[PDB]
Amino acid sequence: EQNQMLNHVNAQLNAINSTLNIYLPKITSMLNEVMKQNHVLSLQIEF
Amino acid sequence: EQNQMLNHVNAQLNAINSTLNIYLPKITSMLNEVMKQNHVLSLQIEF
Repeated sequence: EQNQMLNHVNAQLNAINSTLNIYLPKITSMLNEVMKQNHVLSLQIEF
Repeated sequence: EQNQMLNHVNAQLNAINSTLNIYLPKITSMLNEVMKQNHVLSLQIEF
């Protein structure tokens, strides 16, 4: 019982944790693009 | 077998979880900067 439950812990956590690794660089890039776009809006307002 | 698989679980999860700890303060700082920049845009529109 203990080893198979631990294998279940391994597979569930590794799969969710790899999913988190995939998601976070998307968030960082999107925020950088938002800040750049806000900078473009500032330049348009100065125009 | 069980101990080495548990060591693999420890190393994979600790490495991913430290990576998440590195990523999240960047997201919080970037959001604070975006809100500050939106405030700057509001002041420019009031001008």
